[PDB]
Amino acid sequence: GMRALEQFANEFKVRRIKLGYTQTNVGEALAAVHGSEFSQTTICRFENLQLSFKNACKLKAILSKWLEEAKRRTTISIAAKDALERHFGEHSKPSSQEIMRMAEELNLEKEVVRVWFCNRRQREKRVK
Amino acid sequence: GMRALEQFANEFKVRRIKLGYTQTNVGEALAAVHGSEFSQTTICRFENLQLSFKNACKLKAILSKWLEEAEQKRRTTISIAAKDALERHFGEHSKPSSQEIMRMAEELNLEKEVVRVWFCNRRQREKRVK
DNA sequence: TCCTCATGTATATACATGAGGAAGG
DNA sequence: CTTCCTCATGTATATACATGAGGA
Repeated sequence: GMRALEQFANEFKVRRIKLGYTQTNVGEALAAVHGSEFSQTTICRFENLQLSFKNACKLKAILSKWLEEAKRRTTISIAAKDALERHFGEHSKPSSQEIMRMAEELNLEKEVVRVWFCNRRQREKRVK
Repeated sequence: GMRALEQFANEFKVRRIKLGYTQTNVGEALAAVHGSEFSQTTICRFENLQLSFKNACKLKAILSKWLEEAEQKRRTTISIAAKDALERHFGEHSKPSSQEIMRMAEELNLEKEVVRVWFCNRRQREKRVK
């Protein structure tokens, strides 16, 4: 069923990260239950649920076996991101206090917002 | 000038493929003669010129010399226009006959196999939960 | 001949990091 | 001493092209 699949893919990611694992580490560690390793891509597809229902469920089993047996990237939402980009056009170099205010309203950490802004600037300076 | 910059990145990608290297291999071969190994990401940024103008000139000096001493899968890049036609056709008829596929290939100058797989993958994504 | 399917390898994208400079006044 | 930049290039994760095995 979809609801237990969605709920699981959500929590698997939560657990995977808290536990220090990289999509590649996990795909490579599955040989302890599966007899073979899965690729980085595969684990991404499962977490993002970019597979067939049949496929995703099969994996949900393998991966669950592994789990009980067993910077950290911050994903910025498609609401925060295109709303940071809306703050950039206004001013592309907010000062110390404003980046803190933005982190506050977006409940993110001062440092991911800071680095996003620095990165957005590098983008402007690129050739193509 | 930049005109020469733009044309080289382009001809670097074509000569890479026709020789047998992948972006990953360029970074490795570029270690045997240059010392340090560049990631795949860097090689990709270069070809796509997703670098600062200065950076792009530095890399070009390195890559320029290597490519000519390099005279001793095979992914296909599908253009933005090719992709535009492809999905227009998809929406008209999702599963083309072998004649049709062969025609779109001749029309876009791609191998019949590339059009074939492009259709299959496109159908396969719509069978996904998300 | 060609599709479906699971899952891979080649690329492109989003988030990081380290060294080295600016200036508080 | 601190605190936020620029800049070349990094790693972790997302995407696009390809494979091979069986339907049948």
